[PDB]
Amino acid sequence: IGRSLLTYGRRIPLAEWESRIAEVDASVVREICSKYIYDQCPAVAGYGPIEQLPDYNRIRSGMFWLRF
Amino acid sequence: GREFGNLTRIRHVISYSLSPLEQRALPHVLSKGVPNMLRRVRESFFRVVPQFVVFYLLYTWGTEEFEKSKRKNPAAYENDK
Ligand SMILES: CCCCCCCCCCCCCCCCCC(=O)OC[C@H](COP(=O)([O-])OCC(O)COP(=O)([O-])OC[C@@H](COC(=O)CCCCCCCCCCCCCCCCC)OC(=O)CCCCCCCCCCCCCCCCC)OC(=O)CCCCCCCCCCCCCCCCC
Repeated sequence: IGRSLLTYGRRIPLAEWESRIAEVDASVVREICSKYIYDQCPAVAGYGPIEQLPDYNRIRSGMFWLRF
Repeated sequence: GREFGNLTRIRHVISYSLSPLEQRALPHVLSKGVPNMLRRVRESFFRVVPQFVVFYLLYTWGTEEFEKSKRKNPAAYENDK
């Protein structure tokens, strides 16, 4: 209740969440994942024995496919 | 063998980087790069240049001498008859 009234201005009932969930389909997932993930620059953090953590260019090039 | 998993042992070093698309490729040339090249030339000038100057003097001398050697000597005909 508290978090919702601060963030949304209103309590969202479980029924509305269910109606929102029911609309997703594979096409929606494809679209929105592409809208936020595909060919984007990431933020990376590492701590430990991280010699083998790939170079930043190698990580950036992993955000897209050449066969697409 | 040599592989990015076990090259050496290091502790307590932190690194920071930007992505290439966030920054400029040639950020400051005439305000930083040019003076740096100038000092880089200064630091090596007297270790390289004088040897080549000496080579140049030797070359020119040897050329001049060889070319003198091909001219006729007046005393070779004037001296005795
Ligand atoms: C000579 C001088 C030498 C000295 C010079 C000195 C200086 C040198 C300095 C530089 C040194 C550089 C060293 C090399 C660095 C390599 C880096 C590297 O590998 O990075 C790995 C890099 C890093 O990613 P990763 O972390 O490994 O992740 C892997 C993931 O799977 C990533 O997944 P992904 O989806 O992102 O990428 C995968 C996909 C990405 O690529 C693609 O999907 C396509 C890319 C663009 C299109 C290229 C299509 C080429 C198709 C073949 C040729 C036909 C063209 C059309 C004409 C038809 C004619 C009938 O690539 C592949 O799967 C590899 C093969 C792609 C081509 C498919 C064909 C394979 C058969 C090739 C032989 C064919 C012969 C017969 C041809 C027909 C009859 C004549 O990932 C790669 O896999 C890179 C792929 C590089 C492929 C290069 C292909 C070159 C060969 C082309 C064909 C040549 C024959 C042509 C014959 C004549 C007909 C035209």
